[PDB]
Amino acid sequence: LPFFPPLYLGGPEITTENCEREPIHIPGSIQPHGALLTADGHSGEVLQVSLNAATFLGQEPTVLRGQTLAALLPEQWPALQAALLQYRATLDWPAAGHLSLTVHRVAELLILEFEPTHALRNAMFALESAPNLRALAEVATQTVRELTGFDRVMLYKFAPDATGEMIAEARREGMQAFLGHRFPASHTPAQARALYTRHLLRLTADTRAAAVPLDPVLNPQTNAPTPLGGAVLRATSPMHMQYLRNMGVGSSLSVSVVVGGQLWGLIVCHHQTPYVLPPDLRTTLEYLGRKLSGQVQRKEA
Ligand SMILES: *C/C=C1/C(=C/c2[nH]c(/C=C3[NH+]=C(/C=C4\NC(=O)C(C=C)=C4C)C(C)=C\3CCC(=O)O)c(CCC(=O)O)c2C)NC(=O)[C@H]1C
Repeated sequence: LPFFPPLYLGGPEITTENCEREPIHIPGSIQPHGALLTADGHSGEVLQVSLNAATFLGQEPTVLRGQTLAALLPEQWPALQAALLQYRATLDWPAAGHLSLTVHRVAELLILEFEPTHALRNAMFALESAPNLRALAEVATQTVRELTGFDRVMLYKFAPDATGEMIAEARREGMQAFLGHRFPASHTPAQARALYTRHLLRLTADTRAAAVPLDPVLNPQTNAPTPLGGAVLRATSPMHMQYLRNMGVGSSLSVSVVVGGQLWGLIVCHHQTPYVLPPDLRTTLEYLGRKLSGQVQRKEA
C-alpha cells in the first residue's frame, strides 16, 4: 500500500496495522554519530543542516546554513563538482581527529555525511571458493564477524511468503543460537525490502539514541521531503528501533543479498551495546555484500 506522508507533513504514526506504509526513506532526521548537510547541486549553497552539526564541524547550524561549499570545503568542492555514485574524502582539520565525508546526489541536491574516522583478498577468496550454498552462508557470516567484531552475524533468507529464516550464524562465545529461527514477513515490511533492493546497507549505531532533525526539515528547493534512502546516517524507523531494543540489541547493521534484482536475504549484524562500525569497514562490507550476492546468484544457477 502507498506511503503515508511523513510525520512532519501530518501523516499517521505507524502501527502494526500499517507497517508497510511508513515512508522510512524521508524521516527528516539523522542518527547522532555523524552530521548531515544538504546543498544545492549547482551553487553549493548549504540548504539543510542537522541540528548537531557543530559537534562534528565546529560551527552552529545557523552559521553553516546559507554558506557555500566553496567557502566551507574549498578543496573538496571542485572535486565534488567534478565527481558528482558516492564521493568520499578524509578531512584532517578537526581537533577531534579526522572526519570521513561521503557525498551523493539526488536530483538537484547534494547530501553530505560527516562522521569520525590482504584481509580483502582473503575474504573475497573465501566467498568465491565456497562450493555449495551452505558453505557460502557459513563463510559469509564468519568472515563478516571476523572483520567487524559484531557480537552476532546471521544470514536471513526470505521465503516466497516473505517470511524469513536465519540459515547461518557466527556469534560470540556462549551466546544463544538464533540459527533456524523463523520470523513473520511484517518484521521486514515490503517497503523496507524494496528500499533494500536499491540502497544496500543500513544501520542503527545506538538503538536508544534520539534522532537529530534536519533544519529546515523540508528541502527548500522543492518544499518537499529530503530523500535520505542513500544516507547511512538516516534515522531508523521507530518501530524497528523498538524491535531492536526489545531484543537487547544496541547496534544493528544489515547488508542486502540481491539476486535477479530481488531481495534474496540480508546479512544481519547485532551488537549488544551501541557500536559505530568504522567507515572503512562499511565500504568493505558493501563489497562483500556484492560478492555474496554474485555467489548466491552463481550457485543457484
Ligand atoms: C509494524 C512495523 C514493524 C517493523 C518494521 C520495520 N523493520 C525494519 C527493518 C528490519 N527488520 C529486520 C528484521 C530482523 N532483524 C533481526 O535480528 C531478526 C530476527 C532475529 C529479524 C526478523 C532487519 C534485519 C531490518 C533491517 C535493518 C537492520 O538491519 O537493522 C524496518 C525498516 C528500518 C529502516 O531501515 O529504517 C521497518 C519499518 N518490524 C516489526 O517487527 C514490526 C513491528
